[PDB]
Parts: sequence; C-alpha cells; structure tokens
Amino acid sequence: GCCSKMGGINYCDSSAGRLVCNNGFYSTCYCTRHAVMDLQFLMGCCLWHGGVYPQLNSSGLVVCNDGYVSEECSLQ
Amino acid sequence: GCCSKMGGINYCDSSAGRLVCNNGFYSTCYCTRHAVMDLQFLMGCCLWHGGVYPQLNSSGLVVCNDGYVSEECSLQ
Amino acid sequence: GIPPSANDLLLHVLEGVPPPGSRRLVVSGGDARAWLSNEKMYVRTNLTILSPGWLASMTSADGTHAYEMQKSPVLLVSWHGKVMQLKVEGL
Amino acid sequence: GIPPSANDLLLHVLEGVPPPGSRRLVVSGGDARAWLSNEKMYVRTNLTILSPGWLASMTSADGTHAYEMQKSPVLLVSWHGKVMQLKVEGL
Amino acid sequence: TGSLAGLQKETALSVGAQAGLAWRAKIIDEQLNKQARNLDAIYDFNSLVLEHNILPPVLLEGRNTLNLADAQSIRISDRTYKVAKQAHFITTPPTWRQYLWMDYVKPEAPKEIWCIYTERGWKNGIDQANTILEENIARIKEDFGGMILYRKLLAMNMVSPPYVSHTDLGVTGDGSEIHIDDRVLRITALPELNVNSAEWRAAVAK
Amino acid sequence: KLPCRVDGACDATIIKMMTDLNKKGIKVASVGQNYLISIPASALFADQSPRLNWASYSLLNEIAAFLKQFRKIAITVTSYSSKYVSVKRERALTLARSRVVSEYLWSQGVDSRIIFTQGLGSDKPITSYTLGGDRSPNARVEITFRRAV
Amino acid sequence: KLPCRVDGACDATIIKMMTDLNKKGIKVASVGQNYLISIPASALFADQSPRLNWASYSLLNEIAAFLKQFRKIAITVTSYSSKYVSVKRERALTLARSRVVSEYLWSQGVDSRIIFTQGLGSDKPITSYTLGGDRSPNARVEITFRRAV
Amino acid sequence: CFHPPYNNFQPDRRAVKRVGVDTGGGTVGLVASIYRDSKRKIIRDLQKQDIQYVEYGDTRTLIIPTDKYFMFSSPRLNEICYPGLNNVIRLLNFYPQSTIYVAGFTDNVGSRSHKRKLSQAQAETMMTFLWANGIAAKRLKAEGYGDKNAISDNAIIHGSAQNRRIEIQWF
Amino acid sequence: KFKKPPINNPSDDATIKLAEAAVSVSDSMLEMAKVEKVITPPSKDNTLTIPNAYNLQARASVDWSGPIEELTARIAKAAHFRFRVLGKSPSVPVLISISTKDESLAEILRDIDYQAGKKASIHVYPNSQVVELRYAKIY
Repeated sequence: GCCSKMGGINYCDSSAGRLVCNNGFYSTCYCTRHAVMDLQFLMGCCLWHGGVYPQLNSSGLVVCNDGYVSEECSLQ
Repeated sequence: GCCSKMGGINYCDSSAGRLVCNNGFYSTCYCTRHAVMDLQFLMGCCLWHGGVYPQLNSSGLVVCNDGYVSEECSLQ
Repeated sequence: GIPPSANDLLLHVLEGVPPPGSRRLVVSGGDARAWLSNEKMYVRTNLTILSPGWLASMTSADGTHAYEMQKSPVLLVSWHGKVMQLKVEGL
Repeated sequence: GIPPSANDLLLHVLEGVPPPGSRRLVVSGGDARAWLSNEKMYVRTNLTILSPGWLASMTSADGTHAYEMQKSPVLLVSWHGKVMQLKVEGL
Repeated sequence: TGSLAGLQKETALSVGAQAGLAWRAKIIDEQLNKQARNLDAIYDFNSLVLEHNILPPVLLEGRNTLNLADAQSIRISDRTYKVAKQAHFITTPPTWRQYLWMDYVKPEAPKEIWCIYTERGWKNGIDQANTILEENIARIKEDFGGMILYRKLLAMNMVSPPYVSHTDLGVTGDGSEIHIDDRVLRITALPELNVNSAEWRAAVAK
Repeated sequence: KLPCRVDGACDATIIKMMTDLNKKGIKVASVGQNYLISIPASALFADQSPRLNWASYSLLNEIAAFLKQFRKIAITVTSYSSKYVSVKRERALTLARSRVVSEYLWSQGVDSRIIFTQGLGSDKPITSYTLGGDRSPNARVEITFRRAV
Repeated sequence: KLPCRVDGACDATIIKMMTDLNKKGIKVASVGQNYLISIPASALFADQSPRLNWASYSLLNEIAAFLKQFRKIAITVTSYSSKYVSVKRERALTLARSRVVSEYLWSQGVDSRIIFTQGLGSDKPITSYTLGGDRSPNARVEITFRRAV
Repeated sequence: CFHPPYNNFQPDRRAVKRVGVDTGGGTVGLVASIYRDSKRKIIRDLQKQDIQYVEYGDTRTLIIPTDKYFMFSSPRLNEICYPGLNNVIRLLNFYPQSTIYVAGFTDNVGSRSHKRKLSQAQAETMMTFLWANGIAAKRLKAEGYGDKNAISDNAIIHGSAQNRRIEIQWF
Repeated sequence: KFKKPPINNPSDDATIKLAEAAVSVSDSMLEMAKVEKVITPPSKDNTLTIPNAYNLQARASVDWSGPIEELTARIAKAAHFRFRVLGKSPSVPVLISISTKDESLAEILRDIDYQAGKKASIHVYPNSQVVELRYAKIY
C-alpha cells in the first residue's frame, strides 16, 4: 500500500520518478529506476577499480581491471 | 446490411467506389479497394524504410532495405 | 557534365500503360496505380505525395501526376486538405 | 606536438543520441544515461561526478554535462550538496 | 552464510518480453496518432526549407570543453561548432513519422513459478520499448535543434549561405524528341563556418 | 482486414435521424448531393439576443450527431433575422448568432475542414408574412453542405 | 534489491501526524509543495523569556518525527513576538527563541542541508486583536520548507 | 427552480423548495436547511470540487484551478463547472465588508508578455464574474502575475500543473 | 481531509517525454526569434497589399494541410471575389498548414501570404473584387 489513507494511486510521474496519489500529494514510493535514492552501501568486489576482469582462473584469484588483486573475493 | 431501411443495393459504382441503393442515395459501404479510406494505422515492420529485405538469417535480426535494423521485429 | 533530363517511361505511366517487363502492385486506400520494373516504383495518381520522397515527376494536361521513386510499402498523401495513407502490397 | 582538442562523440552524447556501434548500460539511483563503445563509458547527466575521475568533458547551454572516462561499476555524485552513489550494470 | 550459528523458468522471460514489447509499441503508436496535429505544429520541417528547396544543414554546439590528453599537458576550449550534416536538394520535406513511429507486428507464435517470471519479462519488454522511444525522440530533437542553430548562426553571421547557379537553355533536342524550356540548377558552394572573427556581428536584445 | 464502410455511419441511422428531425420540426432537405438544415431561431436563442438557452444544447448535440454521419470539406452557416431597430444591429445579431452556433459545432467533433459563418440580417426572406418577431418563419439559421464522394 | 521507497516514511503516517498536530493545535498547512508549521509561543516558552519548558520537548520530538518524513534542502525558522518594552528587546528575544528551537531541531536527526534562523520582533502581525501577551495569536514561531522531488 | 446558466444572476431561493418538498416534516426540513446553509457544509462542498480553502489569522484564501474552471488557453469561463462558482459566491456572501484581491498565475511555457496577458485576462474575467453577482466595484482589484512566485517545481509535470491557478484573498 | 486542487486524468510517459522535448524546442525557437528580430527589424506590413472591405468580414474556422491554390480559391469563392493566378506553378508544390478558429477572411489571407514566404504572394483588389495569387520568378 503506497498511497494508504488516501484515494489510491493515480499514475507514475516519470519526470520525477514518483507515484501520484488520487489527492494532490506526491507519494513516497518510487516507480522508475532513475529516481533520487540515497544509496550508500553497494555490493560486489573490485569496487573503486575497473571491475572484475572476466578471465577464468585455474586458481581462486580475482583480479581487477587495473591490475589490482582483490583479496576478499580471492579463495584461500 | 448496407442499404438498410432503403430499397436495397442497386449496383457498385466503381468511379467513386461506392454502392448505390435503390433510392437515389449513395451508400456508406465500400465496394472497391480504390476507395477513399481514412487509413491512419498500418501494420508491419520496416515501415518508413524500403521494407523487409528478404534474406533468410541464422539469427533473429530483421534488416530493412536501407541498412536499418528493426529492433521491434528483431528477436532477443 | 549535364544531368539527364528525365525518364521517358513516365509518359507511358501518365498515359496509363505499364512499362514492359514490369510487374503489378496492389494499392489500397485510394485511387492510385503502381508498377515495379527495375527495383523502382512508378506511381500514377492525382493525389499529392508528402512523406516518402520521389526521384522524378511529370504532370499531364488534366492534372494527373506520375512519379518515379524508390520502393516503399506505404505512401502519405493529401486528399482535399486531409493527410492520409495508402498501402502498397506485392513488393 | 599539440594535444588533441576533444572527442567529437560528446556532442552527440550532449544531444542524447548514442554513439554508433555502442551498447547500453543500466544506471540506477539517479537521473543519468551511460553507453559503452570502445571500453570507455560515455555518461550524460546533470549531476557532478566526484570520485572516479574523467578523461574529457563538455557542457551544453542548459546545464547538461557529458563525460568521457574509463569503465567503473560505481559513480560518486553530488546532488544538491549531498554525496551519494550511482550503480552501473551491464559492463 | 551469515552468522556462525547460521553455519552451525528461463523461457517465461523470453515469452513475456516479446508480448510486452509489441503491446507497448501498439499503445505508443495509438498515443502518437492521438496527438498528430500538435506534432505537425511542433516539428514544422516545411517552414525551415531555403529558397531553392534546399534542406538546411545541421550544426552542433559545445561549451566549456576540457581534455586531459595525458599527464603534464591539457587542452581547453571555450566553445566549439561542428557541421554534422550538409545541405542538399530535396523534393519533399521530412516528417515526424519517419522518426517517431514504432513497428508493430502481431505475434501469434506462443505453473507454480511460471507467472512471476512471465510478468518480469512483461515489465522488461515495456522498459525496452520505452528506451527505444526515448532514443527516437532524442534523434528528432537533435536534427530539429541543428536546423534551428543554422538559422541562428546565419543571423549572427557565422556561416555562409549556399550559392546556386542556374543555366537556361532554349529549345533542345533532335527531330524525334524535343524539350521546350530546359533549366539546369546546380549549387556551387556549400555552407561552411568562417574563421574570420572580425566580421562577426553581435545581437543585444532590449 | 480493410475497412468495409466509413466508421460510425449507417444508412438506417441516417434515415432515422432525418425522420426524427423532420418530425421534431427542424427542416432537413437533400437535392442531388447538397444538404440543407433549417432551424427556427426560437428553438435556439432568446428573444432577439445572441444568448443560447440551456435546453437547446440537446438539439445541437442531435444536429452534431447527424453531421458526423457524412464526409465533407466545407460547411456554411448563415443567419437571418427580422427588422427590429436598424440594419446594423440585425447584421451584428445574425453574425453573433452564427458565430456561437459554429463555435459549438466546431467544439463538437464534426470532421470538416472549413466552416464559414455569415449573417445576412433581413435581406432574404422566404415568406411574405412578416408579422412575428423571432416567431416569424423567416427568422432562422441555415446549415448547408455538399456530401463528398 | 533496489529500495522501493524513501526509508522511514509512510503516507499514512504523514496523514495521521498532520491530523494529530491539527487536533492538538499546531497549525500544519500545505500549498503546492510548500509546508508551514505554526506553533504558539505559550506552548514552548515561558512568560517572554527564551527558556524552554521541560514538557515542550515531547512536542519538539513530535515535530522532529514529522520533519523526518520528507526530503528537503533548506528549513527556515522565524520568530514573532508582541510589544513589551522596546524593539531591540523584542528582536533579541525572538532571535534567542529561534536559535534555541533550531538548536534542538538540528540536534535531532532531520536530514536537511541548511537551517536558517531569524527573529522579526513584532513587525508582521497576523491578527489585529493585540490585547494578549504571549497568549496573543500573533506571538508564534514558524517553520517553513519546500518538499524536494 | 434553478437555471443552470447562473440562475439569471438572481439570489437562489434554495431553502423554500426543500422545506416545501419535505412535507408530504417542517422541523426536519428546517433542520436540513440550517445544516446545508452552514459555512462548514459550503467549505466541504468546495472541497468536493477541486477548490482549496486556506484560513490563517484573519486572512482567507481560495485557490481555483484554471485547467478545470477555464477553457483551454483562453479567458472564457467554463460553464459546465457552475456549482463551484455558485459555491464561491455563496461563501463570499458571508463577508459583506471585506476587500477582495484576485490574482492570476500560469506556468513557465510561453513568452513573458503572453503569460502576463493571459494571467491578466483571466483575473479580469474572474473579477467581472465576482462583480456581476452583487459585489461592488470598489471592493475588487485584479492582478495577473506570470511565473514570478510559484508554489511548486516547474521542471516536473504535476508540479507545473499545480502552478496555474487563481488566488482569491480577503480579510 | 487534505487535498490539493489539480487532480486530472492519468498521464502517459510517452506524452511526458514528448512534452519535455517540445518545451525545449519552444524556448529554442523563442531565443532564435528574439535574435532574428533584433538583427533585422521589419519595416513594411502586408495590410497595404491585402486591404479589407465589406464581405471580407465573414468568418471561418479552417484546418487545412495541403496546397495553396485550392484553399485560396475556396476563400475567394466564399468571399464572392473573382480568382486570378499569375505565373507558372512550380514542380515542387507550395505546401501550407493552417489551423485557426473564428477569424476573418482578411486575416486568413494575410496568414497564408505570410506562410507562403518567397514562393508566392497574395494581392486583393476590392474595387474590381479580385483575389490574385502570383508565383515567384524563380527556376
């Protein structure tokens, strides 16, 4: 229930990425992925590098695109 | 029933592409394909190009006659 | 070099005779005829063609237009101040 | 020798048209578009890119920025004085 | 997986996306056909054609350009102007249907976890159709904006107009075919940017 | 797959609205391919003022629903009135009446290209009996067109 | 995996807290995207002194819990008082009251970038009935902001 | 009864019809009349249509949307929305001594002179409609602003829709 | 109950994107029109070439998207004027687009004459009751 205690969902305003309720109030829910979200925690390894280099290794080593070796995703 | 509540169909006038009823009134029905129709919605892909280029493809891509690729008819 | 003057098949298109070796196309939605000879469309009509673009054009004395253009399955025409479309089959 | 002036693809990035032969990337968390052409990301947005660093930049008349940079799965941006992150998929 | 105490299908997306793409394309085509006259009023390509039925060229503008070529050296520029497309003869003006119209062919070629993946593909097809429509809108906006910017720089005296030469012949031909009045029209110099900044003329609007 | 008729039109429906309008009192005439609709001014306007009544919008909706049945290019709307004060006032009154009628007709969805509006005042009477005011038979509004193809 | 809404916010909670504040007597108004909260000075401070009562911190906590439900950039806090001794004393009292209120609001966890504080004294009254002291309706504090996106 | 085009600018005898039809009770009809003639019932009816009422201090403000109470891009008044205008007249009848200010506002699309002229024309039309129902001409003043001091964001669709309005203030 | 006034029909994201493009097209046209008006101030008006008279004050609402000659002939026939054509018609037709509502035939003719531009011109002689369309001496 996004527009709860209101008249229900009117439509998705994609210019702001938000739902509009049946009154004149903007909803708190998102309906597009291009909406302003305060993202602070992101998953995956080789972050703040070029990403995971897609070669397949005989060992369990994970290498980033800039030559760095990620010890967290590397198997011991 | 084209000439309903009239005397019935007299003949197809192909100069205007319309049926004539048994009174002197023109009918609303068409009787040739070369009649003035208000066509606004036409189906098929590679429209507003040369049309679908008739090669048989190993992949699902559809290419038009001007080199354009139709992503709507192209299979993912 | 001087560019070519015209294509002389458009006189026969204006008179209504199809060019030799061509095949017929089916036109629906309006009063027009079309033929395909050398991967080009020859159109005889009295409407005004707006969107697809033609290569050569002639006009008769009574207001009949003949066009030489590239092949396309749709035409945009103006009838009496109203814009509509014609469907071309058999390509 | 004189260094090169810019890359001419950034005008099309500013207009919003993707470069030819490129592929789309999915951007989440903010209003931004990205494309990948030659192992380089091209980003169209009106935010300010803070952390990863770019190679070339252009600006339009209405305040839209176009960036050329290396590929990275995360962007750090400033929205209205607040620092947040954007996620890039499809690399 | 988590704590120490904690230690101690694919065809549905493919059949959903193809239906969702065609359905969204059909709805987009209906919404385009609803607003046909307003689109003709907005994208008036006919009112931008030059004197001898010549389409104006497309110009692209960039501001505040920086390039880090390598270490120890950078190149900056204040403004840049580029000619993207060149002027040519036309017989018909362009229309928005060659840019914005989407292709629709009706597909007639077809349970515990089937429905959720089918509806996920149904969302994915709609997203793909929206992306395609966005790219088409960006393309037509770029072309129209370039044709506007050409007239702006022509008013500000930064481009040259195209120059046209016409040759008139009399009655030409042999005894089996004649032409009464022949004219050959040829453009000799295309529009181009000029680097002489002393002849630019400014505009101050009160 | 091709359409079989013009959309939203039927000959039986055309005959039904023609008979209903002729029984109601609005004159519908057809000679060749020309069509004429004659409306008394008392059924539309007030006593010699360019103000529509609220109940005449149903009649205007019926006339618009009849007009949607055909294909056409141009409509002509002409207004005629009677002698009240002078000629300038009655030409202005007839022009205002034709403007209001054509404005509501264009607001409704008739598929025409041009609508022409004119008010002729009291220049062309159809009846020598000129004793009434707006109740006279020669005070009217006329809608003429030609059916196309 | 992506969030579906802004965290810690709900429309039913927003409606319930606006209704509760309006029933208690704190005025909550919304026109367009601008929001105004009007608080009487008697429910917060003592008799014309910049000292908060101990029981007003529950009301300040309720106001902060209302303010955490939106996304915003700038908040404006303005104070207005009545005529006691002199305009300098009025302005100093209103500035001190706004400083204390905004200090507690910034100590609580509102996610705003800038909070502005001003005290206007008795320059702009909203009611011509000026017989009371701090019990007058034109002695108040106002919190204004604009909802962002 | 009631004439739908503004009842010929006459004061409507609303109560006598209801207390005459609710007799075959007089007290029940009087109770219904004194309920439906109250100010709160008028405010709730105006809230049932799309007109907003704001009271703060001794200043009262009515917000009316031009998108529903005007024709498209014209100063013509939409005659289908006449119960809202009649309720505005009924609410304004309760204050026979205050002065009236009416202001017009549009969105950011167009030219500056076009926005100013459209706002001024809509303000004059609303002021003339207020004047024709009995309010004297010395109590009215009209002004049309453009996109000067908006209440929402003009870069978004719903926020730009909320900016086109008519403001009626009185003391 | 809390409510805000504008509650319209639900919208479509395609129409939202089209409006977003159209606003930028509109203010780009506004800027270039301002610049062109600053550079070249006009000095003459077509009221001298097309004056008004009696029975040019009948009104018309027109939505036309075709050639110029048929529309001008219909306007002249409704205005009870003779119609005259001067010059050779070009092979590429002169196309116009008129969409107005309730304005006079003199304003219709002035709008058509302005949109014709450098290809055709409209003249009105009221003493001889003649509407004349002339083509440009080009090609």
